[PDB]
Amino acid sequence: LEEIAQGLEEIAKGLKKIAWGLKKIAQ
Amino acid sequence: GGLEEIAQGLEEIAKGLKKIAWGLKKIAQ
Amino acid sequence: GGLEEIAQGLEEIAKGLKKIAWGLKKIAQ
Amino acid sequence: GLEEIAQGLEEIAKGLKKIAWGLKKIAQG
Amino acid sequence: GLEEIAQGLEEIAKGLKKIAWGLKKIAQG
Amino acid sequence: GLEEIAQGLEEIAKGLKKIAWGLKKIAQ
Amino acid sequence: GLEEIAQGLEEIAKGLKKIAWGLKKIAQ
Amino acid sequence: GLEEIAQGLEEIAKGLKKIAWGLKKIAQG
Repeated sequence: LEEIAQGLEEIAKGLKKIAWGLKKIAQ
Repeated sequence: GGLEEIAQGLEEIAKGLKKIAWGLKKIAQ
Repeated sequence: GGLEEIAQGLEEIAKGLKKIAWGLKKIAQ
Repeated sequence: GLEEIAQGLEEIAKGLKKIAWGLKKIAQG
Repeated sequence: GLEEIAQGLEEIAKGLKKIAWGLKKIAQG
Repeated sequence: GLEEIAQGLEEIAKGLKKIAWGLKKIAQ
Repeated sequence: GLEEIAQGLEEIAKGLKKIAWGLKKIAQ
Repeated sequence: GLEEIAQGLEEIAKGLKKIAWGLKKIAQG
């Protein structure tokens, strides 16, 4: 369960990076 | 560098999925 | 060109993987 | 939980279709 | 070759949508 | 809805073949 | 780079296939 | 079924990494 929580956190951080990357692409 | 950041984000998601896979594998005893 | 489409689609995929991940967590619990 | 997974799979499908469009454009220049 | 890959992704997308519909049906149970 | 899941798994396998052949084309 | 992206998407599809099959085996 | 889900997640992780490398290549020209 602890390792699942960490993985869900890493996924959120990655989605944020992708969001910022798409904004940079469109600007 | 927007493409580089999307790449890095995909790697971070990959790492996270692997950790979830490890957790589910433990649930399987 | 098509690079914008690919980047956009990869974000959708990533978002769908997040939902799948949380859905599995809810089932494991 | 199972419904969330399904919604995630549907979002992955949309993302794949967007990627398909990007490749199709690249294929045509 | 890009057109084939695009078509393949589109085909996987439809299969994922069909799988998704199936999970929602089981969820309703 | 087990029949729809089986059909989707088959659609994925079919799509997975088209990607393999497209990769081969690009490889050549 | 396009080749690598295609290969990765092929791998994702294969993994989603395994996930779907597992969920199916769980419901049954 | 839980093990197969974990294996599928791991395979997805591997595919995500390949996509990132392809994005890094395109970003470098």
